[PDB]
Amino acid sequence: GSHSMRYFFTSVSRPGRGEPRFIAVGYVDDTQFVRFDSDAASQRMEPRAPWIEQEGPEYWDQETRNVKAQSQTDRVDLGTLRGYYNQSEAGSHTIQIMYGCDVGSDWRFLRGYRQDAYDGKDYIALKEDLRSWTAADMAAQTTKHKWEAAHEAEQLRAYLEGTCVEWLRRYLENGKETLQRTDAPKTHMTHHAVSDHEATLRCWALSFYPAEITLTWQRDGEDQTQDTELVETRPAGDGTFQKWVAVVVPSGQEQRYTCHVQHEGLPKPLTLRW
Amino acid sequence: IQRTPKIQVYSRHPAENGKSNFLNCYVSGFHPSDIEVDLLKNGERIEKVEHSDLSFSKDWSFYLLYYTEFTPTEKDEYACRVNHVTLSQPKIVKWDRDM
Amino acid sequence: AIFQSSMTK
Repeated sequence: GSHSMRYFFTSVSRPGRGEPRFIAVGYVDDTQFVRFDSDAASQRMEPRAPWIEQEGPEYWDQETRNVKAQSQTDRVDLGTLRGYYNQSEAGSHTIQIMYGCDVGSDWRFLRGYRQDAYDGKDYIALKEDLRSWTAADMAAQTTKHKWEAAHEAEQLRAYLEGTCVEWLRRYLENGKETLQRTDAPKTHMTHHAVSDHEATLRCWALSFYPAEITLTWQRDGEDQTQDTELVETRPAGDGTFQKWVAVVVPSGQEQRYTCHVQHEGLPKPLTLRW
Repeated sequence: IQRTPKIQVYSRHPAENGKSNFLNCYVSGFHPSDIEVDLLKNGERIEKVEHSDLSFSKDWSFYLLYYTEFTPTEKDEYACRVNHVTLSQPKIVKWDRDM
Repeated sequence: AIFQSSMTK
């Protein structure tokens, strides 16, 4: 199956006093494995998954050094972008960065990507070919021209197509007991009387991994969206995820309705019926 | 440039009285990232509450998970209190064990 | 491992 390694960075300027708050997190698929918090006491990149603790002190030195350099770059960028947008020094502003790479079912490079944002809006994004940037406005246009004219412009592409893939493969092998294990959803249906003539059927999917899942209601074999409710997928806290979908049906007609569950861990989709 | 947080209050495992469990408050879809989240037991803030590391979704909106170990009973009532720049008053969402 | 050559905006 497909796999991904992604890094998320958030820098929030702190007018009034001090340096911006900087938080970085690293994911392999839906598993967080590293973090960095400027407000934490260690001032080190920290493990958040057991399989990354196998790495020696040289890895943690390298990751701490590079993540600190990234934080400094984002702090500089916060001041530069404040100047770009003619904003006052009194307000707080936020820069967000996500980049990563995907390997396909063939365990070879499939995709690379990087997106940068300012104050919750698109700023600049790498194109699919990894050879040029897309700028949302004129300030980002300035950044785009500077980056594309630079001698070291190629470095990010070389990272996404190469180094990123090699580290992802290494992480997948080291943490294969969990990273390459799919947890199929544990499903059940509940029934709640809403009135003398109507009832609510709720289809539960619990403790599944990865997060991607599709829950659908069908009436007599036809997809139904009316009179349904669908909560956002949420984390259980133990690394797995939860979701449910509900439908309001006439009392006595519950057998007409089926809940259909699609997930990576199911060889065939599940069908639940009351 | 300001999106209000969606809130879900739920248990990690099916709730049974007298059985240890985990109470979760999942806040998502908000911007900016500064937020205040408390878990309340009968209106009292729970001190030993942990939270996940800050991340964001495709639309740049942030999400956080706050959680605490807890043992549900029939009388104890649990809730999540969230304050954000988009909220005039703190939003309190009560835990519904069926959601 | 993270990227180590981000350029300033």
